[PDB]
Amino acid sequence: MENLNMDLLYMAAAVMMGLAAIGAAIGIGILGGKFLEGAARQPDLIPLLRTQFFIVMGLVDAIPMIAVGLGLYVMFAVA
Repeated sequence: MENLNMDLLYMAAAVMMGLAAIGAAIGIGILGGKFLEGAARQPDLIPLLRTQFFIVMGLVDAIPMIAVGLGLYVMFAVA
């Protein structure tokens, strides 16, 4: 318990922030990387809206999952 605790909690913010902050990061890279390939054809007025919606949709997905992992992690630092 007292030992597997730090394991679960720590792994919680590592798996949460790792998979989140990076889940979104990589996504923005995948989805964003291919998004432009299609938006390139159309003006940078309409697709720029959706293009941003995604790039941000990801850049925002970390801040929460990360702040949360940071909190749970802070606990690991001090129960």
